[PDB]
Amino acid sequence: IQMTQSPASLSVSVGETVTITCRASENIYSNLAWLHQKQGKSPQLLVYGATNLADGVPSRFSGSGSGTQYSLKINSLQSEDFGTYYCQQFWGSPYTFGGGTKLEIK
Amino acid sequence: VQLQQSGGELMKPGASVKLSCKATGYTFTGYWIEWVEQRPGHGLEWIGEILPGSGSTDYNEKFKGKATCSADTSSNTAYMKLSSLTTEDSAIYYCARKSPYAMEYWGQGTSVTVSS
Amino acid sequence: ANLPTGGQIVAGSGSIQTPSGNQMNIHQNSQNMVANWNSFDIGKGNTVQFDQPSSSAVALNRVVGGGESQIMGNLKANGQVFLVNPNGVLFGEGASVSTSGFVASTRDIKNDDFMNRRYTFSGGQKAGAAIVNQGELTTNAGGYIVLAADRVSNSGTIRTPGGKTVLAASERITLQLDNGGLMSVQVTGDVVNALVENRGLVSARDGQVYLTALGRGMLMNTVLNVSGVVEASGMHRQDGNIVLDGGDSGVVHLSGTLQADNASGQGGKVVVQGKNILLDKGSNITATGGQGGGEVYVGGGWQGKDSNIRNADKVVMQGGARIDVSATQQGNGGTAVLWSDSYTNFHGQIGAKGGETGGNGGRVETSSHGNLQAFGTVSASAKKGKAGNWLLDSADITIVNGSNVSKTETTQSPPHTQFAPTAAGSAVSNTSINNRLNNGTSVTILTHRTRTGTAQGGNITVNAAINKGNGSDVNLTLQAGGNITVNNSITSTEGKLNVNLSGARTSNGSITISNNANITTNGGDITVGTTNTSNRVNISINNTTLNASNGNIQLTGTGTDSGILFAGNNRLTASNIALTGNSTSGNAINLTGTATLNATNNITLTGSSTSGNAINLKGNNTLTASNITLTGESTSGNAINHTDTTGTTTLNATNNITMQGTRVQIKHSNITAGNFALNATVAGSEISNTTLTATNNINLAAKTNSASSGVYLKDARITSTNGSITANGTATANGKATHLDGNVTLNASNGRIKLTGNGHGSASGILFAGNNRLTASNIALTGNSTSGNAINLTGTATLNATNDITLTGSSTSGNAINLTGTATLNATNNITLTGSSTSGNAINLKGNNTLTASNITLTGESTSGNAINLTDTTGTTTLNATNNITMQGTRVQIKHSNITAGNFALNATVAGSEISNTTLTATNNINLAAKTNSASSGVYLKDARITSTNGSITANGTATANGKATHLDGNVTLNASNGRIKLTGNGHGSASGILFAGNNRLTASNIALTGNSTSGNAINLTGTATLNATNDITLTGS
Ligand SMILES: *C1O[C@H](CO)[C@@H](O)[C@H](O)[C@H]1O
Ligand SMILES: *C1O[C@H](CO)[C@@H](O)[C@H](O)[C@H]1O
Ligand SMILES: *[C@@H]1O[C@H](CO)[C@@H](O)[C@H](O)[C@H]1O
Ligand SMILES: *[C@@H]1O[C@H](CO)[C@@H](O)[C@H](O)[C@H]1O
Ligand SMILES: *[C@@H]1O[C@H](CO)[C@@H](O)[C@H](O)[C@H]1O
Ligand SMILES: *[C@@H]1O[C@H](CO)[C@@H](O)[C@H](O)[C@H]1O
Ligand SMILES: *[C@@H]1O[C@H](CO)[C@@H](O)[C@H](O)[C@H]1O
Ligand SMILES: *[C@@H]1O[C@H](CO)[C@@H](O)[C@H](O)[C@H]1O
Ligand SMILES: *[C@@H]1O[C@H](CO)[C@@H](O)[C@H](O)[C@H]1O
Ligand SMILES: *[C@@H]1O[C@H](CO)[C@@H](O)[C@H](O)[C@H]1O
Ligand SMILES: *[C@@H]1O[C@H](CO)[C@@H](O)[C@H](O)[C@H]1O
Ligand SMILES: *[C@@H]1O[C@H](CO)[C@@H](O)[C@H](O)[C@H]1O
Ligand SMILES: *[C@@H]1O[C@H](CO)[C@@H](O)[C@H](O)[C@H]1O
Ligand SMILES: *[C@@H]1O[C@H](CO)[C@@H](O)[C@H](O)[C@H]1O
Ligand SMILES: *[C@@H]1O[C@H](CO)[C@@H](O)[C@H](O)[C@H]1O
Ligand SMILES: *[C@@H]1O[C@H](CO)[C@@H](O)[C@H](O)[C@H]1O
Ligand SMILES: *[C@@H]1O[C@H](CO)[C@@H](O)[C@H](O)[C@H]1O
Ligand SMILES: *[C@@H]1O[C@H](CO)[C@@H](O)[C@H](O)[C@H]1O
Ligand SMILES: *[C@@H]1O[C@H](CO)[C@@H](O)[C@H](O)[C@H]1O
Ligand SMILES: *[C@@H]1O[C@H](CO)[C@@H](O)[C@H](O)[C@H]1O
Ligand SMILES: *[C@@H]1O[C@H](CO)[C@@H](O)[C@H](O)[C@H]1O
Ligand SMILES: *[C@@H]1O[C@H](CO)[C@@H](O)[C@H](O)[C@H]1O
Ligand SMILES: *[C@@H]1O[C@H](CO)[C@@H](O)[C@H](O)[C@H]1O
Ligand SMILES: *[C@@H]1O[C@H](CO)[C@@H](O)[C@H](O)[C@H]1O
Ligand SMILES: *[C@@H]1O[C@H](CO)[C@@H](O)[C@H](O)[C@H]1O
Ligand SMILES: *[C@@H]1O[C@H](CO)[C@@H](O)[C@H](O)[C@H]1O
Ligand SMILES: *[C@@H]1O[C@H](CO)[C@@H](O)[C@H](O)[C@H]1O
Ligand SMILES: *[C@@H]1O[C@H](CO)[C@@H](O)[C@H](O)[C@H]1O
Ligand SMILES: *[C@@H]1O[C@H](CO)[C@@H](O)[C@H](O)[C@H]1O
Ligand SMILES: *[C@@H]1O[C@H](CO)[C@@H](O)[C@H](O)[C@H]1O
Ligand SMILES: *[C@@H]1O[C@H](CO)[C@@H](O)[C@H](O)[C@H]1O
Ligand SMILES: *[C@@H]1O[C@H](CO)[C@@H](O)[C@H](O)[C@H]1O
Ligand SMILES: *[C@@H]1O[C@H](CO)[C@@H](O)[C@H](O)[C@H]1O
Ligand SMILES: *[C@@H]1O[C@H](CO)[C@@H](O)[C@H](O)[C@H]1O
Ligand SMILES: *[C@@H]1O[C@H](CO)[C@@H](O)[C@H](O)[C@H]1O
Ligand SMILES: *[C@@H]1O[C@H](CO)[C@@H](O)[C@H](O)[C@H]1O
Ligand SMILES: *[C@@H]1O[C@H](CO)[C@@H](O)[C@H](O)[C@H]1O
Ligand SMILES: *[C@@H]1O[C@H](CO)[C@@H](O)[C@H](O)[C@H]1O
Ligand SMILES: *[C@@H]1O[C@H](CO)[C@@H](O)[C@H](O)[C@H]1O
Repeated sequence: IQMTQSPASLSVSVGETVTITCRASENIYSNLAWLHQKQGKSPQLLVYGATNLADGVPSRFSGSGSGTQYSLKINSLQSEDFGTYYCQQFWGSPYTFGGGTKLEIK
Repeated sequence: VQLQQSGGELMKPGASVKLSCKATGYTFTGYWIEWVEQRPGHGLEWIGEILPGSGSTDYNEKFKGKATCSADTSSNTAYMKLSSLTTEDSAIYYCARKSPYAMEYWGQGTSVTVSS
Repeated sequence: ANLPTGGQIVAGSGSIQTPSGNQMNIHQNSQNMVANWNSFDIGKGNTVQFDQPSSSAVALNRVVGGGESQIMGNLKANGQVFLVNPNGVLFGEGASVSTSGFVASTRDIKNDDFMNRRYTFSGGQKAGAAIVNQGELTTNAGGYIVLAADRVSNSGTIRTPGGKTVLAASERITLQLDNGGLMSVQVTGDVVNALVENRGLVSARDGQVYLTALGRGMLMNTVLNVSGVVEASGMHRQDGNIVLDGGDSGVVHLSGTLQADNASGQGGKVVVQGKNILLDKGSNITATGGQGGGEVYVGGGWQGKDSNIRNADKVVMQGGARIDVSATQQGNGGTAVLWSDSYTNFHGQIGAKGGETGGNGGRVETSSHGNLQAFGTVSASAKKGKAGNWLLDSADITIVNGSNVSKTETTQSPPHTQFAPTAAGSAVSNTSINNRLNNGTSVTILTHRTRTGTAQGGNITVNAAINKGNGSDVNLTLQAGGNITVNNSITSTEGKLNVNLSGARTSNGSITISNNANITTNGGDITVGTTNTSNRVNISINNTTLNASNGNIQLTGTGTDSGILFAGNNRLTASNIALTGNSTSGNAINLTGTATLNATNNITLTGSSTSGNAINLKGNNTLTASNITLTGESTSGNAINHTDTTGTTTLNATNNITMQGTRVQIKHSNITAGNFALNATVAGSEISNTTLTATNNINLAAKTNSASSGVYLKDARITSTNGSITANGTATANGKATHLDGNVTLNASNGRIKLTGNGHGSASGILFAGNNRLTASNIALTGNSTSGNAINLTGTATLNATNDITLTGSSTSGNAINLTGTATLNATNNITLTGSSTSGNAINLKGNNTLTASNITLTGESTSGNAINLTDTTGTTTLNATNNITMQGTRVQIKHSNITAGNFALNATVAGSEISNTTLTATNNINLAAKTNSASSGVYLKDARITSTNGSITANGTATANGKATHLDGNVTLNASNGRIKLTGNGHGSASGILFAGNNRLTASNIALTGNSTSGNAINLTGTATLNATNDITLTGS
């Protein structure tokens, strides 16, 4: 199962709500997790099971999607939310990852 | 819950390594410790999985043979061996505790650099 | 190497061989074989291989010596293997067991039961023996793994795909097998220090996992401890995919991840039961699935009513713990229940979301028969379907502000202190409720009274504000077992919030919305009653605003002293406002403070009070609506009323106001209506000190069955701008059917005024007292009586009609039309007075009565009395007609009057007529006809002044008995200078014809006296008479 995500890099404003999308090459039954890797840190889990957020993650992050088309909506993006986000599937053996998307300050 | 990792290593071509990822604050034998390779230009790729209790493993097909995963349940630490490392195998290797949903609590990663 | 030693076959058939130091082979011939061993050890690298005739064949290995069974190598079989060691069993790291089924047990089994396929394991263990699985135990699909011991511990991996895994600590375990698989397991009997612990991975996809620990003691010790992963994915088995059973003692502690998800179908069922169930911070019981969620029960079934789940005494779910039964793609959310009998501590997250592409939200219950602490997060929203429901259920619920309640979970909390409650009362965080309303989840809160002698009663008290600033339409229902005291507002700044503050079906409490606790729904409905259940829950609202926006408001309740009581300054805004209630002694609806009820469409007030009033409005009540309806009943009191010495009742209905009840006593009111109507059915109605103006018709109906008057108007101003004012009073006792008093003005200039009064017995019909000013296009008074009068105007009245005035009635013993006071009846066109009597007079004008009209018609009948009577020695009657005046009846007596007319004529048919002490001047003719059938005179003139300015004077008397046909006396002047005076007198028997007595001056152009007699004198001149004519004078008769 191949995973593709986009945009590869987004130029966003502070306070803006943005969307990151991810598409699977095969139907993944919601077993799509999202990771957040702050620059200089290891990736952390934000949303698990397509829509369920991990504890410690602010309510501004909201996952969505089904079938093969998933996205992550970030409301009122703050300074601490910049960095690289990844999507990964656990519906396939290679727990493949997307290529990552970076958020940079506009 | 904490997953500290050994530090980085500098290796000569053809050498093998065995890394480290201490597991604490949770039942070590009840979660899978998954090893993921991070490289510039590639992002993240799954490497493999070990269930420390029973020792059952699962590997990425591209990493079969080269990598072996194991664990010491008494010491609550996770080991990974990488054979015949080359220049193109330099990467940050992360260990993470994976429950049925999401590889949570990632460790900091070990930087493995291979050069003459 | 180390292989089992001392093997001896004791039942069944099979051989034991060791072809290599590292390999042992056990070859089975029989269907069931049992062998004893001195020790059953397997060293590292060694294999013990069974060779059985079928996958359903069973080999039993009973250890009869040595110590614990050290299994470290591989054990393989193509059939089932039962290993029994009273010293416990240890499976080390790297070990593997692969059979068609495998049972490990420290409990012995008899050879007779095993050989006869009766798989009962009980007793015979060494105290403290344990089975510890650190390796990988797997079976072929459809197989089973059962570990039976005082202590069971799983540190490795257990896999029984398509079959069953049972980890249990009990005195006896019975396995019911059928055709190679496991059908059922009966686990029974408490043991000392029972413990079942799962640290590794247990997976039974498309099968079942049972974890049972039955302890004898363990007051607060852990008996079931799951810290690893339990997997049982697949179809929704109705018996449970994952079943945890903590028995009747100790605490169940889950820190791992229970799962029963179905990626393509419906999620499974996870049942966690025990005495004390603790869900730790990292737990995540998940029973989700593709086409819809499953079910998760912790401590009990829905509301604890499911007989197949043991109810917990205490359930604690710590912050961080997550239970998810949400749908993941398309389908409805599932069911999640946290139930306890004594204490529930809920701080975690429970999801039951609908699928993103379709399906309704699920349902989550978080409740305790005792102390429920509900502070955590629940989410049962849907992206496309209906909102789900978060259900709370506890003895007495109090809503508090925030989460700062000194909660115990992870800080200053030694293990197991969370089961010792200190937070008395079922405190509920207002933040959690507000977050549920904003996220599309409905909230239902129930309570329930407990046994006599305790304090908790179901009293839901709101001590924190609830708001709904965002999200889709949701409902909020608070149905108390006790009281619904609301001490804070419930508001919504977005979406529709449906508020239902009902009582319990059998509740016997009260609903109070005290201290400024205004309820606003932003378009949702406000319901504070029931509907049809006769639930005696009263409502008391003090200083509260109920603002439904474009929704409806419906309040109901029944009590003893009051039904729905309003005090303070209340406001109600809605599309529809319906207030319904009942009482027995007091007022069913009792508005005592200031209240503004502003409906866009309808306002309905309904109630009933056996001994009190139905609707009682005494304070400053202002009601604005398109339609206002006031209906109620009372046996001893009032139905409706607006009485209050300081308050004013203001009603404003743009289309119609209708009021109904046994007695309606309107007062100090200001009522504006389109079509206003009253209908009083038992004790009449009263309008006092009010102003009533309607655009269209006003219909005031009332019936009185007692002393009170039917339609009683006192100091009232009733006007119809474009319609008519109609009143219809009925009296069945001795009250007045219609009664007017004080300063009453009736104005129907664009319509009609019709007053009807139907009395009975001595009761009169329509009485006009005081000062009554009536103005209309058409004025009509109709009435009936038996012993009383039909129409009786005794005070001062003015009637101004732009066309006609009609007075009609019938009175058996009284007068039909009776005018004894002072009145000015002014009509532009005609005035007609018609009525009937038997013993009394038809028309009796006694006071100062002036009738001015174009035409005046007086008619009636009286069997024994007068038909037309205009007589009084004190008052004067004045008539002023432009055109013809006709007075017809049995007897007409006119005295002390001044009549101006165009034409004038009398027609007496029974007893003649008399004119005395009056002045009668006509422009045209004064034709006076009268027939008498008694001794009375026909046409009798006494001191009459009769003048015709441009016309003639004609009289025609007939005497059929012995009375005088025509008779003049007193000072009579007849002036007909422009016409003729013709007198006719036809008598019979001894009667005379035309008798001239006194002094009669007849002035005319021509005078003629014609008459006939038999034995009497046809013409008899006895007094002074002068006949002055300019042409001829004719006297003839016989
Ligand atoms: C109206 O009726 C009352 C008694 O019914 C009588 O007293 C008044 O004279 C009459 O006008
Ligand atoms: C008597 O009636 C006439 C008209 O009918 C009116 O002009 C006089 O004022 C009133 O007395
Ligand atoms: C099992 O229960 C014990 C209580 O002693 C707890 O410490 C472990 O974390 C859990 O696995
Ligand atoms: C269930 O799994 C999620 C994701 O790994 C974790 O964050 C929760 O704490 C656990 O209960
Ligand atoms: C409900 O919505 C609120 C927004 O106020 C969010 O804070 C909570 O996390 C969610 O449950
Ligand atoms: C609810 O409040 C009543 C008094 O109204 C009290 O008697 C009960 O004990 C309580 O539950
Ligand atoms: C609810 O909580 C409040 C605190 O605001 C307390 O004053 C009331 O007594 C209780 O009912
Ligand atoms: C109840 O909770 C709300 C949060 O919505 C807070 O605003 C009120 O102050 C408290 O009473
Ligand atoms: C929510 O409220 C609506 C009416 O507003 C009712 O139809 C639904 O049954 C209840 O859930
Ligand atoms: C409701 O209030 C009544 C008193 O009106 C009390 O007796 C009950 O205990 C409570 O539920
Ligand atoms: C309702 O609760 C309030 C606290 O807000 C308390 O002060 C009142 O006494 C009770 O009626
Ligand atoms: C309150 O809501 C219930 C349903 O829970 C309905 O039956 C009653 O009619 C309403 O008052
Ligand atoms: C509701 O009714 C109860 C008795 O039924 C009375 O005590 C309360 O005063 C009234 O609000
Ligand atoms: C609700 O409305 C009341 C007036 O009834 C006001 O006093 C409170 O401040 C508001 O919450
Ligand atoms: C009640 O709420 C409505 C919302 O339409 C607002 O128009 C009124 O002003 C407020 O009283
Ligand atoms: C309305 O408010 C007043 C004080 O303003 C209080 O006396 C009444 O009890 C309450 O209904
Ligand atoms: C009042 O009730 C009527 C039913 O007759 C409904 O149509 C209106 O919408 C509500 O305001
Ligand atoms: C109606 O309610 C009031 C409260 O002001 C009480 O005084 C009356 O007794 C009851 O009929
Ligand atoms: C107002 O009330 C009437 C009955 O008079 C009903 O027909 C309409 O539906 C409601 O709006
Ligand atoms: C309860 O309420 C209804 C509606 O007014 C009334 O008809 C019944 O008599 C009373 O019991
Ligand atoms: C209605 O208004 C009057 C005077 O404005 C006041 O006396 C009453 O107390 C109030 O209900
Ligand atoms: C209530 O009012 C509406 C419009 O104002 C009318 O259509 C209904 O007939 C009346 O009941
Ligand atoms: C009745 O209500 C209306 C509101 O439209 C007001 O204009 C009139 O003054 C009142 O009689
Ligand atoms: C209220 O009553 C009147 C009576 O005329 C009717 O016309 C309206 O249609 C009804 O709403
Ligand atoms: C009186 O009743 C009529 C119907 O006849 C209605 O149209 C007007 O609105 C109300 O004043
Ligand atoms: C009074 O009310 C009744 C129904 O009880 C109706 O029949 C009559 O027409 C109205 O006057
Ligand atoms: C109307 O008002 C008067 C005082 O003007 C009072 O005496 C009556 O009782 C009431 O009907
Ligand atoms: C007659 O006068 C009284 C007292 O001024 C007034 O209240 C009534 O409205 C009016 O009919
Ligand atoms: C008024 O009421 C009477 C009964 O008193 C009935 O006969 C008439 O038909 C109605 O107009
Ligand atoms: C009553 O008056 C009207 C004019 O308003 C006339 O049309 C009817 O003939 C009369 O009965
Ligand atoms: C009085 O009685 C008469 C019969 O003479 C009837 O026609 C009227 O309707 C009632 O008021
Ligand atoms: C008719 O009027 C007389 C006075 O003439 C009064 O006494 C009777 O009571 C009433 O019926
Ligand atoms: C009043 O009655 C008379 C008698 O016929 C008629 O001529 C007038 O037209 C009517 O107004
Ligand atoms: C009564 O008076 C009316 C007034 O128009 C006249 O039309 C009739 O001829 C007379 O009988
Ligand atoms: C007419 O009315 C008078 C009252 O003044 C009465 O005395 C006569 O008996 C009756 O005919
Ligand atoms: C009164 O009656 C006469 C005929 O006697 C007629 O000519 C007039 O028109 C009417 O007022
Ligand atoms: C009285 O009657 C005459 C006919 O005799 C008629 O011409 C006049 O108009 C009416 O006043
Ligand atoms: C007098 O009244 C009679 C009826 O009895 C009528 O026939 C004559 O025409 C009228 O003069
Ligand atoms: C008596 O005389 C009148 C004329 O005055 C005539 O109309 C009646 O017909 C006759 O009986």
